[PDB]
Amino acid sequence: LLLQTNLINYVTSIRPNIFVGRAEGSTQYGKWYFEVMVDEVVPFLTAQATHLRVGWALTEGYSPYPGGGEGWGGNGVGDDLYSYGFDGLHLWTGHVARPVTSPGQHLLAPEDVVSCCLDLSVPSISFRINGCPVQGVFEAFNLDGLFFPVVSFSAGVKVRFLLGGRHGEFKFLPPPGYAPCHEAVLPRERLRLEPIKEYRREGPRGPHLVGPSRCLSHTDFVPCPVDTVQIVLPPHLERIREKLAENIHELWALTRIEQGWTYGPVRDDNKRLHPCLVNFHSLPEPERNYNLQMSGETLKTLLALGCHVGMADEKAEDNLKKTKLPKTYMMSNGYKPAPLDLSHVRLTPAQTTLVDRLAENGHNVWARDRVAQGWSYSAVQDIPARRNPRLVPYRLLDEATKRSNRDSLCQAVRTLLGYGYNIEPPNQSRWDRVRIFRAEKSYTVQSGRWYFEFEAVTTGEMRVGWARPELRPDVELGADELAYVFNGHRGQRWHLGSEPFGRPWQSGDVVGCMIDLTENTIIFTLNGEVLMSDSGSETAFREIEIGDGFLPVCSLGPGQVGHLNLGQDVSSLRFFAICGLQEGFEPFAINMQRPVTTWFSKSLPQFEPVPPEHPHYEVARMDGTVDTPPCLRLAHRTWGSQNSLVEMLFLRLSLPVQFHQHFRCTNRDDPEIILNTTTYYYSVRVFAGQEPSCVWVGWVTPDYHQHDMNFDLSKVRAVTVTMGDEQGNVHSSLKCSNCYMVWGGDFVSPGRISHTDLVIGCLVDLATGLMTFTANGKESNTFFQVEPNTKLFPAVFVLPTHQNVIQFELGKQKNIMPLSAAMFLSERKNPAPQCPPRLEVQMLMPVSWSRMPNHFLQVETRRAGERLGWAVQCQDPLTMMALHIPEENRCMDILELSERLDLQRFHSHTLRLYRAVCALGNNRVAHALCSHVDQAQLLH
Amino acid sequence: GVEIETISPGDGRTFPKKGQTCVVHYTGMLQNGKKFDSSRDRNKPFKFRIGKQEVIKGFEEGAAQMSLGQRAKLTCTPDVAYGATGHPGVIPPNATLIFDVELLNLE
Amino acid sequence: QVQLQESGGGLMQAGGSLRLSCTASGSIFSINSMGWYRQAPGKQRELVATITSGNSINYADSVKGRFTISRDNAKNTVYLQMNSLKPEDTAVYYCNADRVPNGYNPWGTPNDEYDYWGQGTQVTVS
Repeated sequence: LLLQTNLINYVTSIRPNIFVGRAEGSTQYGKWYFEVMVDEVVPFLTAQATHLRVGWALTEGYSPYPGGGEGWGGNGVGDDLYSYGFDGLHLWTGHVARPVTSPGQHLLAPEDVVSCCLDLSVPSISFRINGCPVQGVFEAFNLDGLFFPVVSFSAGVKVRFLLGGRHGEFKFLPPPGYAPCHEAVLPRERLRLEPIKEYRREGPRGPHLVGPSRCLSHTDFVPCPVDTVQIVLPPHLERIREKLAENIHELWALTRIEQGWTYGPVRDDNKRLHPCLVNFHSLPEPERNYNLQMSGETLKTLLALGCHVGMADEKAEDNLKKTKLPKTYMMSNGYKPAPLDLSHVRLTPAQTTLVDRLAENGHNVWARDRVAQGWSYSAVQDIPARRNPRLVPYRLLDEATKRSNRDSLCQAVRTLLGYGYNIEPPNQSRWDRVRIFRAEKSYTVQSGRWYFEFEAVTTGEMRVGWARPELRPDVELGADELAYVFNGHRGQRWHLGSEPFGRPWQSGDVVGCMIDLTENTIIFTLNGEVLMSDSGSETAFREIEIGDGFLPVCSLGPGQVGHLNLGQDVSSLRFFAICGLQEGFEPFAINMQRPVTTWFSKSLPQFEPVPPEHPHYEVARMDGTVDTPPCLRLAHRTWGSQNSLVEMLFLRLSLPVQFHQHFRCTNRDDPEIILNTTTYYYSVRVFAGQEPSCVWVGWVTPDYHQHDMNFDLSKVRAVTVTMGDEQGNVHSSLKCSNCYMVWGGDFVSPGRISHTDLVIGCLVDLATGLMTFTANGKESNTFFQVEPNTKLFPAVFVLPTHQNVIQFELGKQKNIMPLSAAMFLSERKNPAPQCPPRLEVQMLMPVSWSRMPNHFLQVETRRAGERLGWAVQCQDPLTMMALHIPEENRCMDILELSERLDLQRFHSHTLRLYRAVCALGNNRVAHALCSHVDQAQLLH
Repeated sequence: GVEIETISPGDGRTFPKKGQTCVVHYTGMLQNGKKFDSSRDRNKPFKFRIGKQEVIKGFEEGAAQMSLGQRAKLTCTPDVAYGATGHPGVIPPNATLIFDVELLNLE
Repeated sequence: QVQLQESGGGLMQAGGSLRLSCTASGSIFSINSMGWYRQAPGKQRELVATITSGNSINYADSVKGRFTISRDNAKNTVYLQMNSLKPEDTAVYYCNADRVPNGYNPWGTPNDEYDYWGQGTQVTVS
């Protein structure tokens, strides 16, 4: 009931840029293995145990941030259901540490080598240290997404990555069948150490704000070709395809003649002998037939795509000089004809795109049949190992293979042009594309002439301008009345709509934004030249009401970087003297001693209370009667209207129920059972007209941030940590997850719109540790068992398809105590159900604001050489004070209270009470207060 | 009883007998991971004798069980701890304590 | 998927006769020039004489001795007979079929990579 404070460390994370995974028809390998060694560790630096964990991570969900986050902060590997780690004593997953009976049983130390192996066929991650295997293994985890090696660490630790054989050498031999991680590097990119995700970067001029980064998916490695052999083109196959085959034979033999290749009646590659050595290909030859399959397949693919085949002036092709001779041909060969159709008709851009897609399809089909054979991808070719470095999709292929597969198709397309072909060419992810940066709301200005600058390092989609303090993180910049912004990617001024203005920018050009609150004007200057409107007005916007104030704001698209210069140093301000200096405009934050703190829209979904003014949803608190318990009903305001939105809804209750520390076993209702029971009841009623197949009823853990709009019961996170003895037989097997629900369609399958409402009850036991489900008084086959010291929130996921959807009923059954006793200590023995004001329904929200730290960890990474591999080191301490919310089991920065005006007031009154209780010489309580607020916190 | 689990290797073969002073750097928390002692924030090692019973019996037995330079996690039950008495405003009247202790500089 | 099952190349003394039967089972398209590769243990891989549809054989430097290679395209079978065993002829022998005919590809890299490498056998000379 009171916010906690403590000092924590900053923990960062580094990956090796190797993404692996599996799917149906993928070209990747299902077994991997890598090595990390430790050089320097300084324990207990800055009065806190040094963080150091090595393991794997998932691209989809593992997105740590420099702030506090879940738990008490300092999240690393294993503090989420998307990563699994190993610190020396325990295996980390889901922020739970389970000790492992390793041979060494000691924390990570200098001169320690850790080998990690991953199996995707049967999902399993195993670790070993200095050749000694650990007893515990992770199993049965979700295979969605791609896996990459990862290390999390605080300051004062130096490590080296033995990635395969090219970069470092393995201290111990890999287990059989486990490929080194150096083999999974894509042909387009080289090996490079990098952080997982970031919203800023160090640059020459200063910090560069970066936006979202595009990431590959596990389904991007599969080939998806088009069945072109089904389509047949007899009118071309009769004559046109043999004309194409004739010229292909011409070019083929031209290649041999240009090469050292000699003429010989029998094929002798040793003496370079030409098996045919005839100018006109002998048609009965099965090789000539296979060239007929050449032409046939090419025409079939052309017709299968959007191309329209046809003949236009083939007599013109016959009329031009087709028999172009170089007089260098071998005396066995005849006059090799060169049509030279390029001079008559060059390849159009559309034509070269057609060549590109034809080559892409031709490579995709081959990749598909190689996958059918059972080949895989490797950085080094190994024919006996069924590894090919060229079976990646055509998009992932390098340009050398592209041109090698493109040259012959370019010649064929030139022949087609010469013959005269008439071929003619034919919710959650939204937040992951745009990141918004803005200044703190304490810097709002309501008067004067202010100026700041922005630099577009990468030509792309960014929007720079001024915004209101109320500006929401979900909405795009300028889509509402809360932002006057300029988009230089297309040259559009944006405020409650988009209108053309100015011109698009380039890379490296600086745009200066100037606001004049005396004249109510906004001016955008590109490289010192004022951008011009179509009408002929220098002001982008005018007649602007001051209102509550304005703040600088900028938004960046995917893979974009930008340099924002508020103007703390005038010497670093460009074009300010050109425009703004003599016009009475001052740089933003000119006399400020410290740099301006900025806020960014973090994309981590979290549960927030349902606002009372929400236009689409309304929650009613219905009281209890003689035969009905208290209940919270959900309704749709805008149902059955043109301007209505229907989507998946994730709702929970604001208060949790916590299990016992130790599981010590354990009509007219009998009082001994009433005051000796431990089970609790909680029901959900789905109204008539709402499909039972679109509701999920159960419980959730405090760590649930999955906002997938196509939620299925098979998309929930789940892992099993298995601890075995030395002999290998497992003695422990613990399941971990974050969502224990059932599906309403299961009860309705056994049996359109039904009149009867569906009541589903969830029985919980806080002593045994199990929860069961019942439907309409009928026992179900679904049971769940959980570990002690676990707190769960009741929750429902619903797809609204009716005016009235769901009702949270909070009552009691026979010999069963209601949820009020479980939630509240003061009512622990009250059989009468009740709903105090604290109990409330909360909805999942995708985006929220967050505060960027003032200082960041300085991590230095390089490569020592092939003997030592890549090296990572960090040695600068960095701490922060965290504020912890007890019930939600999550913390936040103490400096974030500058905008949270309610928690700040509550904490100030808490401090006042702290002084009051120990006031007037109560030393016995002053001593006790030290365990809550300590000397280090006070000095900090 | 008191349960001892090693964390890092120690010097070994140096166990303080009755009558010496010992300085330790310790961090103590509830069963539910609620930190309430940390000698590092005070930036001074805790000094204690053995045999004077100034510290709780569980802490004394745990400290005497380990060796020099060793880091050990000690789980102390309420029986060998304050237990029912606890501490007003600090410790609940029923809790099991977990203390990480790094014994060093034996004298 | 076309699989080449090859059986033969038994271990006998020098001068013996070895019959190797290779059968390609799979798709009906692109079955030409199905031939033989050899690889000595710890040595480079070489190409043995490869027969093509129409009874055309492409020879190399390792065809020395008494070889005879015949094929039938009705069942995609090859009956390779060796009568000259040499101590340097001990190797793993693989039977490989592909769309490429007479060791030529008018496409380039794609069809070159377009090979159907089946299982192989062991040839040992005392």
